[PDB]
Amino acid sequence: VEKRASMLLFECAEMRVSDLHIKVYDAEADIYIRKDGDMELLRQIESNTAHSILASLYNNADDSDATYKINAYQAARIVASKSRLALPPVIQAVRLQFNPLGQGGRYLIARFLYTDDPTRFGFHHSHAESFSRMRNLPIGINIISGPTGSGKSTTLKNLLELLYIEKKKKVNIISIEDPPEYEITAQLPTEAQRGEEYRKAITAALRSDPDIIMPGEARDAEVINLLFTAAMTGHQVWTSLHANNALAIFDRLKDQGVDEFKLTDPELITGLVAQRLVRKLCAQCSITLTEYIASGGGISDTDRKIISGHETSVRFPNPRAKKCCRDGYNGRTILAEVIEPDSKLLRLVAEGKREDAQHYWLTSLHGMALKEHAWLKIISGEICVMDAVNKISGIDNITEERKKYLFSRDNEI
Amino acid sequence: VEKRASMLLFECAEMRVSDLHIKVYDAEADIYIRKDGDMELLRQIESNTAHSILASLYNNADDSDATYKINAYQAARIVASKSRLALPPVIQAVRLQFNPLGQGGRYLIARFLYTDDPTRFGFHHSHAESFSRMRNLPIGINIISGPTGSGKSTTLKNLLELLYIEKKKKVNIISIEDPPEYEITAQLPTEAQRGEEYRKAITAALRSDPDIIMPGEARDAEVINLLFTAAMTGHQVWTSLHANNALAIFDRLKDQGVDEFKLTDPELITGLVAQRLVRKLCAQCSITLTEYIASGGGISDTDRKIISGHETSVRFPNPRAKKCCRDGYNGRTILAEVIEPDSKLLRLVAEGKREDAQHYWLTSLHGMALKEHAWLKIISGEICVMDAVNKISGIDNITEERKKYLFSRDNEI
Ligand SMILES: Nc1ncnc2c1ncn2[C@@H]1O[C@H](COP(=O)(O)OP(=O)(O)NP(=O)(O)O)[C@@H](O)[C@H]1O
Ligand SMILES: Nc1ncnc2c1ncn2[C@@H]1O[C@H](COP(=O)(O)OP(=O)(O)NP(=O)(O)O)[C@@H](O)[C@H]1O
Ligand SMILES: [Zn+2]
Ligand SMILES: [Zn+2]
Repeated sequence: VEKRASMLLFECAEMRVSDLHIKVYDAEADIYIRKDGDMELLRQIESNTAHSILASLYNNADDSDATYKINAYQAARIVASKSRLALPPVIQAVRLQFNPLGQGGRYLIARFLYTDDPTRFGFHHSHAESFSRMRNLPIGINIISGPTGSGKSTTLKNLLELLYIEKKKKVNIISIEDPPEYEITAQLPTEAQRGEEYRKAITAALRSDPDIIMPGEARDAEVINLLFTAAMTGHQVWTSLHANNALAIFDRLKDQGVDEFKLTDPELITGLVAQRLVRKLCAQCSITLTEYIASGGGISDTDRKIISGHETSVRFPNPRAKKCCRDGYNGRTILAEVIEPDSKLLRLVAEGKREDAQHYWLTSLHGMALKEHAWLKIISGEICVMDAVNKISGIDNITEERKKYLFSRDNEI
Repeated sequence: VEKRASMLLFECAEMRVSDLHIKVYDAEADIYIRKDGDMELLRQIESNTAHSILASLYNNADDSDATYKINAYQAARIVASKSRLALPPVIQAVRLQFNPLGQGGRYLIARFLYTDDPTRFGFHHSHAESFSRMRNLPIGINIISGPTGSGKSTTLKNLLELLYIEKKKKVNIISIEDPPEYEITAQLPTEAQRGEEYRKAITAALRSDPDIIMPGEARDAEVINLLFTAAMTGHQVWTSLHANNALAIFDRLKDQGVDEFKLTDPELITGLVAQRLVRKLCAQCSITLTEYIASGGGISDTDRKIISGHETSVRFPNPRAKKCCRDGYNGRTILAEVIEPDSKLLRLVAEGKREDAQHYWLTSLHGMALKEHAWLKIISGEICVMDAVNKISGIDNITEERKKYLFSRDNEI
């Protein structure tokens, strides 16, 4: 019945979830919700009710092909102002994909787009100092890189407010984003139609004086090729894409076809930022290493190298679900690294060395790696080592001399 | 009502503005005018009158598609001799772009093209000496580079008069420019139709004996490819494009597809000029550092390195809006750099080094960087440091030894 689906959607929206998974195995249907950063088994409904609510949810979507096509793959969107299922106000539009599984089974995936202090949410103080120098440059291009759940839009919206405040209304702030994101400056709104509308918006934005162009989700090769022209025309661009390690971004640019000469300019590129999101331990509900191993403590051999020398400073999630917080995790913090481009650093990458350029950036430019930033928060006890290893790789490969140098700078400040 | 729009346009034209912005937020509409180089909040009109005047202005344009299309993006032009809104005589034609914003909101942008002592408006004396040698060469190609509001057309018109006077009518001066610009020698006048007309004009100009061809706004790859042939045929070309730093121009040429061998000739290229426009402080209404910090003086830490050693010579804008001038700013001066091409300098760029070619130009050729020219005027107190930092980047990165050498040459002359 459609009312059961409406109630499930309403109770799922208010739970602050990321993604919704519904799996059908022809005997029971499992519900999964990505609470914080991981999915959890919510409930197991029966098959007939699951099929009924799936059909009701698909038929109430504004995009339909007048058939369900169980054997085929389906995709649809549900938008605001056209919904008969009493859509909650905390969501504007969602996308839902139906995938067949096994014999007469379904796999519904929903992305659940939501609506929504000055700076340094989880960034290091060096990152904040670098951002201050980055915001003062009148021209250039900056890249924000990370996975799908890396919180790029939140960082862009936070930087936009700082740019708006600091410039004292001496520049024009125009931003283009088809899905609205709470309150934000000027904001501008099939797959082919959406791509054509995005192309028209990005080719009409340059007609006006852009100053700061503020695009989003540079997905097409021609779009980013046009964007790079405006980057060197004398504008400033703040865009985000999907990448990792803060150095494979140039590989993505070369895959898109931006040529070698455009990326050799140190003046054009102004900074690279790579960020990940990891669960943050509760400060009130925390236990030490001895208290953790006293009650079913299991720690791998490779992890003991990370916590070596700082056993007391580390913290672990608190079990038994006390009155404070929910499960020992409050929010989700950011582990980020920022690279300031240089002539020699860009020349090394342009030669395709992929080795000793990272060493040059880490030593000469006094940069900090993502693994180093993760280890620094591990020492401080802000996050758990178990989630840090599962989210960030190569943490155990940091040398002791590097660890001492990282700890000395944090201790002296 | 159309009369309110006509009155607003008339009072905006006489105010000597650059661009016009109208933003609609469905409750009030904000008006912004780019006085000098920055926009300022003019007024907040109500929504219904704003929509009425926008509709009246769009319907009076000579280009229309018989619909407003609020949800879509629109662009139009208003030309002379066809206008029912009593167009002021100080403008020939304007272009106006309509952009949707939010829900039922508009974003009007207007470029406001205007109509309009021998030399050295704001250039250095070395720039004037280099221009004298540049004007005596019978063949070659020169490039003027800068952002949209860099005043390239004014510099080209100023150089054209010097070329006309100095040659004593021994050469033929032909210039091609579709929008007329006050009085100027011979002047020659959808987007596809305009491009085809420009192509026809540039392919018919070479039919006559060009001597000095004087083009404008080299925007197409085929147009500049044809222009480079006439450059090496034995003519002289004075064109302008959008670039920065006086060295990324070659990157723009390679993006347009001019090949490596055409740019390796030292005889072909005759000079590169990169200019920016910055607000100039009033000489009568000026205050020192102590007087500025005595009344709400806020200076960043990085700025104190620039003003180090020359605190008394620097000047700041004078508040309280005295009887003289308007707001302490009179006009807008030019910060420019000129690079004379050389065989080794062009060979270094042709190898794609992007490093030590700037050092070779700065040391061996005795050139002056844009940041160096900005710092020289900062020391003299002609312009404010706050605008110089916001318009020119990397000023604080100049070494002390370079500063001493720059100051010695200015002091000895
Ligand atoms: N301090 C924080 N930093 C980053 N993200 C946070 C923070 N706090 C909460 N979030 C999450 O940021 C999310 C906002 O959406 P966001 O992750 O920025 O979109 P996105 O990264 O572009 N994902 P996608 O569009 O699929 O690539 C919210 O769901 C929050 O759970
Ligand atoms: N000494 C000066 N030097 C340069 N420009 C000046 C000077 N004085 C005034 N101006 C401005 O020069 C402008 C003339 O238009 P101009 O800036 O040359 O067109 P443009 O640079 O080609 N812009 P665009 O066509 O959009 O690329 C006037 O608006 C003046 O405000
Ligand atoms: Zn707690
Ligand atoms: Zn004055």
